Order: sequence, then C-alpha cells, then structure tokens
Amino acid sequence: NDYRTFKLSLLTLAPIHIGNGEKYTSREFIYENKKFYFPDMGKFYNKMVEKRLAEKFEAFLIQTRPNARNNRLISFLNDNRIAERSFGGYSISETGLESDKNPNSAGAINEVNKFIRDAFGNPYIPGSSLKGAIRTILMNTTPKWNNENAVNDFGRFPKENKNLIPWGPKKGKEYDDLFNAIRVSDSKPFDNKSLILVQKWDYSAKTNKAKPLPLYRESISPLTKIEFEITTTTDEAGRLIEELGKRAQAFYKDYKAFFLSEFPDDKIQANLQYPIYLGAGSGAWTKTLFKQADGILQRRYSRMKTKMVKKGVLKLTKAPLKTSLVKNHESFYEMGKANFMIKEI
Amino acid sequence: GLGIKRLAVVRLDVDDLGAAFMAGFSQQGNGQYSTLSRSATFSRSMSLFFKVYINQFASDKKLSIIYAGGDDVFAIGSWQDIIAFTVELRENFIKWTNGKLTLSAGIGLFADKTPISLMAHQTGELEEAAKGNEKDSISLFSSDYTFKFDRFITNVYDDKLEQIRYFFNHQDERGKNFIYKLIELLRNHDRMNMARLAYYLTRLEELTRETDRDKFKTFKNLFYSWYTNKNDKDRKEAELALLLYIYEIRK
Amino acid sequence: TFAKIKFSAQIRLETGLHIGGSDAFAAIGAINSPVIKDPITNLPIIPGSSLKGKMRTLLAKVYNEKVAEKPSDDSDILSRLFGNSKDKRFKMGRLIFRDAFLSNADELDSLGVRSYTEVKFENTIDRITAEANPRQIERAIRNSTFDFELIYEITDENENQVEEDFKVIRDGLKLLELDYLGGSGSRGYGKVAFENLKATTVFGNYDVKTLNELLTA
Amino acid sequence: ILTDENYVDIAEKAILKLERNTRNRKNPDAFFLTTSKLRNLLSLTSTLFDESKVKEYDALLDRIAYLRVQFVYQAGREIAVKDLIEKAQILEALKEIKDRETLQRFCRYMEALVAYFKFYG
Amino acid sequence: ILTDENYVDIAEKAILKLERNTRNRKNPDAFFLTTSKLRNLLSLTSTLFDESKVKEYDALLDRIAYLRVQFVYQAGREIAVKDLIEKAQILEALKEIKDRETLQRFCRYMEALVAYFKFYG
RNA sequence: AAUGGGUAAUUAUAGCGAGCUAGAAAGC
RNA sequence: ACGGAAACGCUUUCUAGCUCGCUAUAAUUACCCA
Repeated sequence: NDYRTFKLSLLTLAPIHIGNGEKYTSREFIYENKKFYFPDMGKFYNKMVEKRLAEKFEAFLIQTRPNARNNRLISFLNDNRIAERSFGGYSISETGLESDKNPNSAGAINEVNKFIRDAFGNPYIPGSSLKGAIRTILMNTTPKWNNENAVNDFGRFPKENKNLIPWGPKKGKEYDDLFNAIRVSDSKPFDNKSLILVQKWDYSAKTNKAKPLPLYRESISPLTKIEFEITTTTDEAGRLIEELGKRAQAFYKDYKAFFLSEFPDDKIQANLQYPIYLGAGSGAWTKTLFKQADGILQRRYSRMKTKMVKKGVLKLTKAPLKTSLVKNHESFYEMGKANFMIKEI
Repeated sequence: GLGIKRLAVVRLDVDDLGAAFMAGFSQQGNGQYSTLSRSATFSRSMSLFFKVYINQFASDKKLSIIYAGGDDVFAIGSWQDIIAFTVELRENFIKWTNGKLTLSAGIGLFADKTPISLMAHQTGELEEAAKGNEKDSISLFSSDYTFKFDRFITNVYDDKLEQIRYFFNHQDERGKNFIYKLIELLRNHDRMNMARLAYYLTRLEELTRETDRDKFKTFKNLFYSWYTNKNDKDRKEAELALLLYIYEIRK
Repeated sequence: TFAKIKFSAQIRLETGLHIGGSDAFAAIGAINSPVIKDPITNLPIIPGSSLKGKMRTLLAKVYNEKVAEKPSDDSDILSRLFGNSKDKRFKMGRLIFRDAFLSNADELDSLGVRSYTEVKFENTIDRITAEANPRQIERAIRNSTFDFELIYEITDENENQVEEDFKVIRDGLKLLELDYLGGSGSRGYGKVAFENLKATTVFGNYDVKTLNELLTA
Repeated sequence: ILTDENYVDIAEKAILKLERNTRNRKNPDAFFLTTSKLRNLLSLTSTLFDESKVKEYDALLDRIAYLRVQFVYQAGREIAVKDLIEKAQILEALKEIKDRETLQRFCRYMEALVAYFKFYG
Repeated sequence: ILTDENYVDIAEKAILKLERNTRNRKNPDAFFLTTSKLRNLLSLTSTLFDESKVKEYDALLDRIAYLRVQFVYQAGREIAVKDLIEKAQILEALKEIKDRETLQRFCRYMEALVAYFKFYG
C-alpha cells in the first residue's frame, strides 16, 4: 500500500504548554497543601449558595484586599470555615519552585492557563500542534521555501502570501497537496500526574537578569515519552518525513547560531535526540520563518512593550529538575524544547 | 433518433384576401387600375400559386397537404418538414407577391393518435390568434409563442437556432440540463432572474474545460445580450429557439 | 431468487472525527465549524454519504486499472456495488449504506462526559509577523461507538459475484481503518475501528456460515 | 428603502459603485472584497429565506435581529465589507423589514448583490 | 429587559454611551475599554450559548448562576468594565433568564455589544 | 528593592455554492 | 314531450440514478503596569 506509516516518540526536556484558550483567574482555585485544587466553579457556587453565603462571595470577588495570602479563595474557605473540598474538576500537585516569593506567602499564583483536554478528563497533545511544529522545520530547512514567501507590500505589508506550499484544489491541475500527504495523528491521552504549572521567566539581554512574569501556564512534566503517528501517502512526503531527523538538526543549527547565541550557554539545554520546538513559550522565532521575519516582526510592536531591538527576549521557566536535563543551577528550562525520534513501521 | 415523436399541423391563410379582392388595385392611382383584366389575372395568379405550386414547395418533405387553395391551407405532416415548409411557403410568397400580401400561419404540435378534429380546431385557434397578433404573424405551437414571419424566419429559425446548434454540437460538457434550465429562466422571468442568470452563466463559464472556454464565453455574453436587451422581442425568440433545439435533440 | 444481507459493524472512534456542516447563524465567539448532528437528539451522526463516498475513493485508487478521472469510469468491480449513472445496467446501487447514529449515549455518560462533542481551539500561526487566527471546530469525542448498518443486495444477476464482493466490502472496511473518515484528517480526526463485522441476512434465505469467516480474518 | 421594482438594480449599481483594487495587475480592476467575505453573509439570509416560507414571521424575528449583529460585526473586521454595507445600504435595509414579504425582498436583494458580484469579476 | 426586536438597538446606543478618552487625541474617541476585555466577557457566555443549543435549561441554570458572579468579578477588575456593565444593563438582564429562549437572547445581546464595539473605533 | 496584579492582538482566512442522465411515454 | 337519453379525460408510472462538507492551518504572539 502507498500509505507508509511511521511512529514518532517525543520526549519532554523542557515543559510544553499547548493552547486550550481559557484560563482560571485569581479566585478559581484552592491550595490546601502541595496540591492546587481546580474545581468546577459552577458546582462550587451551587454548593456554597446553600448557606446564603454567596452574597458574601459577591463581596470577596471584587475585594482587592492586600497581602495576597488573603486573596486566593483559600482564605475565603479558611475564613467562613467551608471545609469539604469535594467539588469536581482536577487537582494537580505543585511544581514546587514557581513561588520566588517568601515561604508561606507562597501559593499566591494568579492566572493559570489550562492544558488542552478531551472531554473525559484527561489531557493529550493534539496532532495539529505537532503538525504545525513540523511545518516550520520543513519550511525553514527547504531553502526554496524561504526566499520569496513574503508580503510584496500588498496591504500595509505585514502579511505573508501563504501560497508557496502546494495548497488547494487548483482547477485543471492534478491534486498535489504535499501537506495533505503528511497526516499527523493525535497522541495517546495521558494522565494529569505530569502537569506542574510552570511560571514564565523572561531572561533578556542588555539587562542580564531573569525578571519573572505573572503568567503561570500549566505544562508537561519533563521526561515524558509521548506517542505519535505520521502516516504519509506520497513518496514526496516520504522524503521529507525521512529527512526530518536531519532537517531538525539543521533548523536547530541555523537557530542556535542566530538567536540562542548572544545568550549564555548555561541557560541552554542539550538535545539527546532530534530537536523540536513545540508550542506556547518557545517564542516567535520557532513559530516563524525567522530568517526573513527579522525586519517584519518588529514592525508590529509599536506599543507599550516593544521588542528590545531585534531578537529581544529568551523565555525560560522553572520545573523540578528531573534527569540531568539542564547544565545549570536553579532549574531554568527553555519552555518548549522537546526531542523526537522517528521510525518507519 | 434526433427528434421528438410528434406531428405538426399548419393552417396558413393570406391576411386580408377580401381586402385584396374588393379594393385590391385601387390603392395605386386614382381608381384607374382596379379593372377586369388585372382582377382576373391576379385571381388566376393566386390560384396558380396556392393550388399548383404548393406541391413544388412540398416535394421532398414528409407531409400531407390536406386542403389548399383560395387563401386557406391546412397541411398535416412531420414537424420539422411542416416548419420548413411554412418557411419555404412564406419565403416564396413574398418573392411572388413582392412583399405585399402578408400571410399568417399557425402551427400546432401534436402527439400521435390524437384525433384530427381536436387537432384542426386547436390549430385554427392558433391561426386566428396569429391573425389577431398583428396583420402578419406565425403562432408556433401555443398562444404565447407568437412572432412575425419577418422575424421568425430570419432571427429565430436561421440566426438564433443555427447559433445554438453551432455552439452545442461542438462541445461535450453541457448537455440537455443546461438547456432545460435556460428555458426555465426564460419562461419564469422576473427582473431577479436576470441576476440569477448572470450568476449562472458566470459560474458555468469557469466550470468548463479551460482550453475551450471562449466558446462558452462568446455564447454566454450573447445569451446575456438577448436576455437583458429590454425590447421584449429578443427573449421569446431565444425561448422558442431552445424549444426547437430540445425537440431536435430529443432521443 | 432475491436475498438481502446486512453488516452490523460498530464504528469505534479513535481520536474522534468532525464531519462538517454549514450554519449561517452560529455565533461571534463560539463554534464556526460544527459537526453534523441529528436535529432532535443532538447527537453527532456519521452520515452514510461520507462513508460511501470515502470507500468509493479508497477502492477507486485500488480496484481500478485505468486512472478513473470521474465516477462513471470505475472498472465495474466498483460500479456494480456503488452504481454508475452513465452505464446502462449498473444504475442502481446494490449497496445501501446507512447513517451511523451514535449508540453509546449512555456508556459515555458513565465516564465524566458533560457534552457529547468537544470544542477544540485551533489557531493559524502566520509564519511572518507570528500572528494567530483562532477558530473553534467541534468534534465528536474519543470513546464513541456508532451502529453501522450496511445492506447488500442479491438478485439473479449474481451468478458467481456474491462472495467476490466481500473482498470489496472488507477491503473498504479495513482501508477506512487506514484513512481518516472525513474531517481535517491530516491533523488527526480520522482513525476508527470497525468492530464486530457480523453479516446476517434480512430478506430471503442465504447461507452466511461461510461468510462470517472472511470477516474475522 | 428598496421596493419590488428596484432591488436588483440597486444591487447592480451598488456593486458598480464599489471601489476596485489599485495594485495587482494580474486580473486588474478587481475588487478588494473576497468572495468568501460575502458568501459568509449571504449564508445567513439564504437559510433565513428558506425558513421564511415554512415558518411564520413572528417566530422568525430573532434571526432577523441577529442579521444586524452579524452585518455590523463583519463590517468592523475589514474595510471591504464596511465599504460594502456603506455602498449597498444594508443596515438601512435592515431597520425596515417588519414583515415577511419585505424579509424575502431583502434576502433576494442580498442574492442579487452576490450574483452581480460574481458577474463582474 | 430585552426582547427579540430591541436587543440590538439597546446594545447599539450603549456603545455610543460608553466613555472615551477626553484627553489623548490619537484616534480620538478611543474608549477606556479595549477589545480584549470585551472578548473575555463574551468567552464566559459562548459555551453557555452552545449548551443552550444542545442541552436544556435544567442542567444549565447553575452555569447561569455562576455567570453572574463571573460578571461581578470582571466588573471589579477594571473601571471601564465596571462601567460597561452599567451603561449596557448586563446585571439587570442577568436577573431575567427564564428560558433557553431568553439565555440565547442574552448571548445575542453580548454578541451585539461586541459587534457594535468593533464597528465603532 | 520588594507588594499587588497581568496587559495588548487576531475570534477563522481563501475557495467551491451544485454537475450530468431523464423533461413525459404506452393505451382506450 | 329540452339535437335530446345513457358516459369518471380515466388506467399504468418512485423525482429517480451517481457524488467524502472537503483542501490548507501549532491557541498562539509581545513584555511588562501600579
């Protein structure tokens, strides 16, 4: 048969956070111990409204009282002595090191972004996330797919053409569609005991410091092998999937000589397999054709938080060190570093 | 198998034969030309046309001139030959009578084994509707497909119908379905159907094989030219020309 | 003689599917690409057209020698099962598919399921200026199962052509375990498992004891 | 205001009054407005017009309320559809519906707009 | 309150009533409220609008009961969101949800607010 | 330097929108 | 002692056949404010 299957096994060096759109707020979790409890807040409200206490809950939510210890809905339940914790939702244990602040102030996390999930209650990694990470490798390592794929100044000129890849029905022409012929399937959904909720940590050049950010996305625990399939249907696509194991290294070599250099070696990790940069935290130089988006990306940021010159910030996190998967102290990962190996089946 | 299995009946008639015999010649001059010799000569000329020479015009055709002469002609026959025989009879009676003495046919299309009294009366009603259309008309097939002989023969039967046959018998994509939807849009006909046809023809223009597209482009610009001409005289010609074409290509 | 038999397969979903439908009154910030669902039960259907016209292309790249370029060009190993409409003797089907209604609307509520579809958020990262373009495509969830009935006709035009055709029905029903079953496809959305391929006759009398062995192979 | 003699002519000389693309001389004198940003507005009124025959008007007056939501929202996203509803006066054809035959008249107005948009490139 | 034949207009002149920057003449009449917080308001109600298509009111009224507290909390974060829920009567309209056919109407009111925000600046 | 919090942007984009066969036959 | 009396424009007939709602698409980007 023409359908030459594959088997991708992926590995988490740095934590990976993927989409889900929604996020909890400062008053949507419980923190009784090393577990953060994330309940179904509709059912929390439905149990708590029985005491006629919800009007008190109307006062607590707009209450910008200081000393964040008493702002995070644990003090609401430690105050009005609601003592069940029998609500729905999921409850994940702590990263243990994303609370740079003083002990017992700790637990004052603010805005947590959910991981993508299917409806049974487990998480997974979508096939479309891996497929969009694969497409950047295949677009930045094929040297015919970097030069003319730009704006040509049609509108205000920021936009790409998006036609330089075989795309579409295209009247009269035989059906080409290279990326129809690369069919990445979804991952086998794992369990919530590999999620740690890292905090974002920005490590800039020209002010050599690691100022953290108040954005605490959920993520994947490091050293987790994840199953995937790439079942092609054209031998032209079979060439690209066979050369993934070399094009990933070539992409990383044209990356590390370009952006990871001018940032010190201790913040960088090793590879141990072939390298890939999965979504949400890797920055806009793994989501882009970066060798042509150096002068077009920085035009968009004419706002209060412009990029510092070009190639402005490197994104790190804080996870438990599991190995040693680092090469430095204080556990600064890369937030999106992952490593895969491929094989025909 | 290129025909519908019908048979047509034409009852022709000279318009104003009585006005051609009472006054007749006194229009030219001061009442000095309506005389006895010219009257007898015109009468022998018209009987010589409508009794002898109808056999020459209907020599090869597959019809049967049941009754003919004076003015009135009543001819059954196969339908392509009936229509071509009316065309030849008018195109030889204006050659005979110099463009004077317009005649008025009315053709009716009938299935097989219908009686030839239910046939003859419906054709007579068609024919008097043609005479009441104007002084000269041919009423093809129905009480709404009324034309003029000056316009049915040139525009409908030889200009439009040969253009539709020249277009359709060159290609192998558009079949009977496109013609049926075209007649449906020509028959329903509000103003909004001009926009629906402008969408339909432009949609089908780029649906074709892209090599021979300008065949369809010069057809569709022409069809939209005689849909939206806004004279009411170039639309019914297209509807009846497509009726005659779907009749000709019916298996 | 005239018989008619029936395949009671069960399409189990694996990383479930999204058969699209178009709605002009959807929302602003909600679903803009919904699964096609039943109007009165609001369960997602796998309609029979997306099964039939998927198996048609699967077996049309396989059971053809001449490159087809159209239906009404298949090599009559297909067209006596799926019907042409330009061949004279093969206008009717001989295969009657069905809509696959969702069976386990209650073995799904046994698990922690609060809606039988799941809405996936799916941005489009512009490879220059890095900007997104979100969407919300709806899809039916993983552990669904769908009662898939397929009906095969038998007249006295099948001199020796009955048991040949189950090398076409089993070929399609384990090439759909290779293909995606309509959906985004190259982003997941397809993989399925035709459990319990269990043929049985429902009109006429016919021996299917010889038939149930080339289905469990 | 649009009545039964003019709502196709209004659509014709409202598509013609629209402005053309300056650059892109491959297929030049073409429109800014892509076909999708207009088919995704006729998609609403077509499923209205197929429902206006079945249903009474006074059970179909939430969908017509959503019409003025969606036309305003598609206008505020790109300048092309904003120019469309300012040229072909679609908002001032949406305050004035109030009964069934006018709702079908507005649906046929939208259809005439799409038809003459497909006709002229 | 809001019925089917007024909620767009009720949502129209609300955004005409929203305050603007009195200072800062850079795209003047720029609001104090931005598009992101209004979308973060609408994202509370979108899932409810889908579950009012699929499910019933009875398995849903607890989600509606929490949605009021969601709007309460989003009011207490920013002064412009504290005012948008007062110009457009949102908390006045959340008290009156008695049906599927009122919840869908409230979600169309939220979408009308977002549409008329996007149309204006 | 700590302490409070996140803020801005996109909310789907470009297509296709039905095609072909049949257009009434056989009788009284 | 009604150009009248008696007389179903009636029987038979599938809107039918064929056709994937599909193609591309990482819920992500920027770095801070009081």
